[PDB]
Amino acid sequence: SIKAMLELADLPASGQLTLFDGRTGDAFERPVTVGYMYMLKLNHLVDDKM
DNA sequence: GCCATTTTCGCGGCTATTTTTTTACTCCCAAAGTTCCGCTATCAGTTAGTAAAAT
Repeated sequence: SIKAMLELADLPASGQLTLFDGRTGDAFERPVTVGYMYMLKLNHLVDDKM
């Protein structure tokens, strides 16, 4: 189902794209797993801990 | 009087960061020591005035 969803959106079925180094413009030698993750900001902030 | 069994005694990791708790209830009086306001009186400091000196 995930691969079918990727194919519908015109994206690689492996979920890996070709990325380039922004510092040099050179392509990384291998495809990189790029996607979207739900990330959280936990209540452990360096402001309250320093 | 030694061999085993029951009874105490003391122990169980280190750094951080958030936050109080809460039942239970005699009264009166006389005698004594202490405090709080007001006044006095003295001393020391401050300030105003005037003469002494210097420009």
